Amino acid sequence: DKSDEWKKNEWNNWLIKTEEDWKLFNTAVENKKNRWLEKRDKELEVWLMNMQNRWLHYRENEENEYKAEAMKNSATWDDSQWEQWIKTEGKKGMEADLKKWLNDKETFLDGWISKEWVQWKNERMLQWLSVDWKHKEDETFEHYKSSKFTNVLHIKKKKKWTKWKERTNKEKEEWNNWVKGKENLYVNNKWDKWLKWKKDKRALYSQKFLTFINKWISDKQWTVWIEDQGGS
Repeated sequence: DKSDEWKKNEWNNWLIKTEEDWKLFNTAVENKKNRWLEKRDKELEVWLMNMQNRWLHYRENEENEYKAEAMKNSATWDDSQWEQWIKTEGKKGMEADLKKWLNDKETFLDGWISKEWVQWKNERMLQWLSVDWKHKEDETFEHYKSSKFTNVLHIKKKKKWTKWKERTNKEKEEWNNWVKGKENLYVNNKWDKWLKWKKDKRALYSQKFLTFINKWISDKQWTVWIEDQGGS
C-alpha cells in the first residue's frame, strides 16, 4: 500500500514521540533515585545505631574476628592497650563495615537503574517493530530471498527490497544514535549526587565513630566483653 516516503514520515513522527516519552521516563527515574537516596539516610542512621549497640557486647554466640583478636589478650592487656586497640583496629573495622555498606548500595543502584533503561528501550523498540505495516514488511524481506531478488539468478535486487533496506538501515542508525545519546545516564553512570553523598557520609560517620570510640573507652566497655565471655 503505502509509499516509502509515507513510511519515512511515520518513523520521523514516531521518533519525535519517543523523545517526548523519554522525558517522562527520565523524570520518573530521577524522582525514584532521589527518593531512594532519602531512604538511605534513614537506613544509614538505623545501621549506625545497630552497629554501636553490637559493639557494646561480645556474647558467646557471636563469631567476630576483630573481637577475638582483642580478647585473646584479655588476660594481659591494661587499659592503655585496650584504648590503643579500639582506636586503631576498632576504627578500621567500623570504617571497613561502612565502606562495604556503601558499595552494596552502589551495586544495587547501578543494577536497578540500568535494568529499568534496558526495559524501557526494548518496550519502545517493540512498539515500533510490532506496528502492523512494519511487522509485515520485515517478515516479507528479512526471511526470503524470493522477495529480495527479481528471479532465481539472484543478481538484480527488487526495487522495493532496496527501498526497504535503505530506509530500515538509516532508521536503525538514527535509533542507535538516539540511544547512545541517552545511555550514559543509566549505564556505567556516575551519579554526582550519590558520589557527593558517599563522601559526605564517610566524613560525618568517621567523626561519629571517633565519638563512639571515646565513649567506649570512657566506659571501659571491654570489661563487659570479658564478662559476656565468662570472665569475672
